[PDB]
Amino acid sequence: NLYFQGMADAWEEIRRLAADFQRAQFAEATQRLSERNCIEIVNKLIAQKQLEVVHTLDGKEYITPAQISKEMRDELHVRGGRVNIVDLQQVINVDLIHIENRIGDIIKSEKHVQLVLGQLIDENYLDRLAEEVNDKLQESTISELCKTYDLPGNFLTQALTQRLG
Amino acid sequence: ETMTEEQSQSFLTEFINYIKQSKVVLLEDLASQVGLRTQDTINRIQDLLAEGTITGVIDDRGKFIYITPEELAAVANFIRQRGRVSIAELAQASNSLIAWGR
Amino acid sequence: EATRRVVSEIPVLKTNAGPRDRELWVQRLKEEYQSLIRYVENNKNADNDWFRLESNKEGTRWFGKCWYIHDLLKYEFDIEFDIPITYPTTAPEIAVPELDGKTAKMYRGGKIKLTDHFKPLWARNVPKFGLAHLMALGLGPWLAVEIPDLIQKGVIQHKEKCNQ
Repeated sequence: NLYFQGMADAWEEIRRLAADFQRAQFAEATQRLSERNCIEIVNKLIAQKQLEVVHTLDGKEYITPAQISKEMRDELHVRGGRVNIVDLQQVINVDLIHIENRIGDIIKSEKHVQLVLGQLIDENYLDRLAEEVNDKLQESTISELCKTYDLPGNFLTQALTQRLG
Repeated sequence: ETMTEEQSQSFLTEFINYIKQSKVVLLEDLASQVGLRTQDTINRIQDLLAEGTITGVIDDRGKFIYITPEELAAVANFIRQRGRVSIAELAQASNSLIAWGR
Repeated sequence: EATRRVVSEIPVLKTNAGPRDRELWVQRLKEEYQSLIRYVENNKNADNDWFRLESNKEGTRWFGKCWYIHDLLKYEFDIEFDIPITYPTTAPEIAVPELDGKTAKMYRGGKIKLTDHFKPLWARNVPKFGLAHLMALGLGPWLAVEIPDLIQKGVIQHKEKCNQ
C-alpha cells in the first residue's frame, strides 16, 4: 500500500544529504595554479639560471639532467649492463640530445661503465661474459666470440685481457 | 575612454596596495575598485607583466597571484627533489608551495 | 579517452528505479546525492568548481547554474532538468534556456543536443551513471565545444556591470 517500512528514515537521510550537497557547494575551493602558470615559473627559473630542466617529448613532464643520468643507469641495471643509447629516448621520453649530453658524466663519474659504438657496457656484463667464456676454455677463437657477441675485437680483447684468473 | 598616463599610474598604485595586503587579487574586484572592465584590467596587467614592472601569474580563471622569490626557490628545489615530475603533479603541489595570503 | 579519468573519480549507482517507484525511488535519490556530493567535493579539491544545483523536495525537478572560462573570462548560464519516468534507463534532458536560438547543437526549449557517442555509452552502463555522470560527461563536454564556438562567432559576449 502507501507506507513501506523504512520510508521515513529514508527521507530523513535525504533531508540530511540534501543539506550536505548545499554545504559542499558553499565550501571554498582548494586553490591551485594553472598548468600554464607552472610552466611560466619554470621558464623564469631557467632564465634566472636557477634551475636546469628538460621537458618530455609529450610536453607533460619535467626532468632534471641528473634524473636523466639516474634513469640511464636504471635501464642499464635492468637490461643487464648492455644497453643501446638509441633506445633510452623511448624509455625516458626525452630527446636524444638530452641523453647524449649526459654520457660524459655516466662514464667518467661512475668509472664502472664504458662506451662502445652507440652502446654502454659495464663491469658486470663483462664479468658474466667471462663466466660463459670459461665454460668454453675448460670444455673445448676471439674471432668467433667477437662474432658471437657482436663486439669489436680491440675492445673485447682488452676486456678479456683483464679477466683470465 | 582610454587612460591618461596619470590615471594609468593610480592603477599601478591601487594594484600594488592590493598585492601588499592580500598577495592574491581577483581581477574583477580590482576592475571594480578602479572602475575598469575585467577585460581591460586583465589586458593592462598583462602589459605590466611584460614590462617586468610587476611579477606574478594570472590563473586560467583570471585571479592574480604574486609569487615571492623564496617561492620560486622552493619550486626549483621541489622539481630537483623529484627529478621527474608532471606539470599536473606540480599544479597539485602549488597549494602547499605557495601562500595564498599575507 | 580522457573520459576515463573523470568517470573513475565519480561513484557508481546501483538502484534501477525512477520517480514512480513507490518503494525504491528514495533509495535511488540517496545514491544520486551521494555521488553528487562526491563530485562537488572532487571539483572543489581540484580548483574546478563549475556549477551549482538544487532539487525539488522529491528530487524530480533540478535547477541551477553552470559557468565556463574562456580567455580568462567567465560566462554563466542557468540550467534545469526534470527527471523522466524511465530514469535511470532514460537519460534526463538538460536545458540552458538562455542560448535558445543561438546554438545549432540544441533543440527548442534550450534542450541541448549531445554527440552521437553519449546515448550508447549511457545505455551500456545502465544503471551505474546518474546525475553526476550527466554533468560530467554531458553538459561539460557540451560547453567545452559550444561556448568557445559561440564566442568566436560573436553569438555571445562577456557581460560586466558596466561601460567603457
